[PDB]
Amino acid sequence: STGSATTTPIDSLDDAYITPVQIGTPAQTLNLDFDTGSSDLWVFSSETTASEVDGQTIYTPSKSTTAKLLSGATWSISYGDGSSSSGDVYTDTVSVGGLTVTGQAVESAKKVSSSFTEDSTIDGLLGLAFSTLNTVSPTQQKTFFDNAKASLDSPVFTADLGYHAPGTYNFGFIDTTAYTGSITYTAVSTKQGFWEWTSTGYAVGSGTFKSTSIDGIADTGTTLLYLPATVVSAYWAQVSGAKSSSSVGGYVFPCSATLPSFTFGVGSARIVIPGDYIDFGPISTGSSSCFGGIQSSAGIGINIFGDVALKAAFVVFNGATTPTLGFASK
Amino acid sequence: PHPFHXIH
Repeated sequence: STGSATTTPIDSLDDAYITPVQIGTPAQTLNLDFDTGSSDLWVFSSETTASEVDGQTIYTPSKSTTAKLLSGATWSISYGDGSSSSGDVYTDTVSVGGLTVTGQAVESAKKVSSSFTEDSTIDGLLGLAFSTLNTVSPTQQKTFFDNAKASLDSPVFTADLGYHAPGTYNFGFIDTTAYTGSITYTAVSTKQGFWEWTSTGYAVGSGTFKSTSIDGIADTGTTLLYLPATVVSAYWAQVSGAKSSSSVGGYVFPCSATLPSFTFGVGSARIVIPGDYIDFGPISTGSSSCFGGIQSSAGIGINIFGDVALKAAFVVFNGATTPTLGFASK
Repeated sequence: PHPFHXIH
């Protein structure tokens, strides 16, 4: 088996990407945020509070025939920003892209947070992180990828996110048309259950390359590039007028400035994130201050390669016994 | 902008 699904950004500064997913019988197609930095398949449903659904498409589990309660079974997740969701759990059929997966645990939200309700292009989340992270109780479930993994051609899934355009999520195979050159795979540490790897340095614009090791996760779930303070600051001193602001809570630069490119290490390889991707547009509407896409990891305790650096490469998530992360240039 | 920080 295999399956390619089109992910299309929800915004004009690409700050999230939704991929359509079919749940039930017959099919209910909800648009889901594919998060490799969580491990929960949750959705906006019919059991979700009515003051808590704005304009989202809902998954009505009493009109899927493959749909059954997992009783006493209960979920509760919290994200890196505040972000909250929770309820009960169903078992049902999920296709992504044609790849069918049967009795997958679909967690059906009874409470969602304010910031999920504000968010009307996203109907729920699909976790593509490691399964020790799954939050269901008292019996822990697995992710799509882990429920499909055995039935797939190669146990792997690619991220190919576009800059201002849609992209693709492929399950089961490497599309060798989708990239330039070689893919460099590097070693992954699965111990905290993240797509966690080790970056071999950085370059800022045309400058010289720094051999330091940056431990990060691959998280398609995060918009921006969260790197340690020394690295991020070496960055922003190349852009004239950029400061750190304690009421925007991060690095801004005026909009008329030319953003130079960020280079990160993949083994002996180099993936250049062009100047253009790091500009997240003006802070408020009207403003001539613009939000930067390289921000400090200091206040979250972990470094994230988010959508800014991932949407610069073709990404292979090798879900083999000894998992690796592969980046190519595109 | 409305960035995303997808677990805790």
